[PDB]
Amino acid sequence: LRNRVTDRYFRIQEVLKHARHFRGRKNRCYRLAVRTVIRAFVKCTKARYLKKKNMRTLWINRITAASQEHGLKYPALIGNLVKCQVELNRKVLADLAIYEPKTFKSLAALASRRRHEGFAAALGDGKEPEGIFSRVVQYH
Amino acid sequence: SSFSRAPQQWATFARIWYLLDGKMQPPGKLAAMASIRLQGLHKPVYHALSDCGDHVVIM
Amino acid sequence: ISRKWEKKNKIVYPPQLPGEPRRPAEIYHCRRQIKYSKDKMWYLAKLIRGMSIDQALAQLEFNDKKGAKIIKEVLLEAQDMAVRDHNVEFRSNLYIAESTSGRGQCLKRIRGIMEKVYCHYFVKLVEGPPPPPEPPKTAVAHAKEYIQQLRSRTIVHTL
RNA sequence: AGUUACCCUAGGG
RNA sequence: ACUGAACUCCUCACACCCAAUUGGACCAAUCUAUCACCCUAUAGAAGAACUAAUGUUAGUAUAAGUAACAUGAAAACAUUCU
RNA sequence: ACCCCUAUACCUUCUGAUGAAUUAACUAGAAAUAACUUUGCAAGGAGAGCCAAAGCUAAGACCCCCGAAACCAGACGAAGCCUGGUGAUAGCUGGUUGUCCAAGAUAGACAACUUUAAAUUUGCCCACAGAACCAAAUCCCCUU
Repeated sequence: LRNRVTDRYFRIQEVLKHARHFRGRKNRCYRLAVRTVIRAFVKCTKARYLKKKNMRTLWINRITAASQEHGLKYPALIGNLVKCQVELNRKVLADLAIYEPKTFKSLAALASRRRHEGFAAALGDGKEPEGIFSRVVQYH
Repeated sequence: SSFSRAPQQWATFARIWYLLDGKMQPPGKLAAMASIRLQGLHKPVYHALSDCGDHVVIM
Repeated sequence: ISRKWEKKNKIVYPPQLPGEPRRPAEIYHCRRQIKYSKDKMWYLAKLIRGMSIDQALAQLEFNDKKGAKIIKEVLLEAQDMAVRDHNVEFRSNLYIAESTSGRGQCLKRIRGIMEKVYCHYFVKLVEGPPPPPEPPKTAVAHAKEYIQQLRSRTIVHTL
């Protein structure tokens, strides 16, 4: 055999160091470990999308809870805060719900007032002065 | 605020006993509220692994 | 063939200070190449795993299994070397800290290959009364653990 | 050119 | 109205989701030339890299301590009995 | 740690059943004609022979593994069996071992598509006009 692989403990080790926390023979036997480690790596790569999606779902759940604490609904809160030029994202709104609940109540009241303004604007169609919180700051 | 760590934690994650009268009420509408509060989906602290459900008593 | 268990009796600890607890004696013994399966001798080894030497000897003298006599012989030898070689003043003041069985160099025979099974019995004795068994956890321990679990939870995935 | 219930081998349904 | 993608924007990074095939650049280990001198460099070479071939050999598992196997009786182990 | 959410083992073959207990070792691409690239020298190159209307000389870089029945020759036993021809041959499976970047899949009766490199100039999309007597559209096609 003119030349044969001397450095083969280390390739096996490269795969096996990622399988030490498995169950059964996957943590020891290279042939089974490789399959499971490949699958684990594909899962880890694909879980970044799911991480982001699930974070937004959690934020939306927590904001829904928080706004129902004040009688609002999540659509009302989000939409009517957007209409007040308040570009707060879902993440920050959920931290405000948990940690700064007076600021959240103020934001909920701001959303409610904008929503009532919208209802008044749509009810009395015509030329009537705009709602105070309906006014938009223009940029140029 | 200005609580100690242990009481703050205890206050945040304590479970509240809710009462719901079911007289003349549709069972599904009762069930919606009961399921929401039993899971703890009414709390901004909600996480699926936090074990933050509440007690619901339906009479 | 590895023979570490024999070497484990040649460790010389440094002499102690007067203000230091007395280091209990530690004795290691084994028998090699016993015509018995390690699987069968595992039961006899497990039976005596925290017993005093006297209790273990009593239990083994009344077991019908073949490995009982062999383990009894190993234990008696260990008790002798403990009192004589390892400065254990009382024969009674020993307990089986370790008692395992490993596989030996098994032979292969032609019938149709069949295995003539051998095994090793390993024991470690420690000077002193056997440690008391762990009491079964009460309802108070359970409740305390549950309350701690409840107290250790955090607001997940936020500031 | 027929034939093999003596058929044989690699495959396929 | 809201929810909803790897689409689009956003902060940064951008050569980094196609079979065979082809082209380019690296490259583990080995041997040689010259270096190097706790394990390397530039080159030349080659029996040069394996999660699979009802592959070959060796070790050890599973089935499994499973299937199965064996010694007529008492006794002084002389003997006698069935 | 588990509990929650997400997640139809892999390989091969189909347009999208096969094999594998596990570990260790072993185990599978061999041809420089032309062309291309890089040098040398140059109407000559080459250490005879060979080539030459820029050629010639040199180098580099392309062509796997396992798996019949048979037939023949000579023995050995009572057609069989063995050795040799023999790595026989033909079919049909199966297997063919590091990484990165670039390009890279559907007509058919050798062709089509595909890769690399090179030379040059239009390519695709298309408007009027234009294509037969006995519906969709298509061909052609300047602009853009």
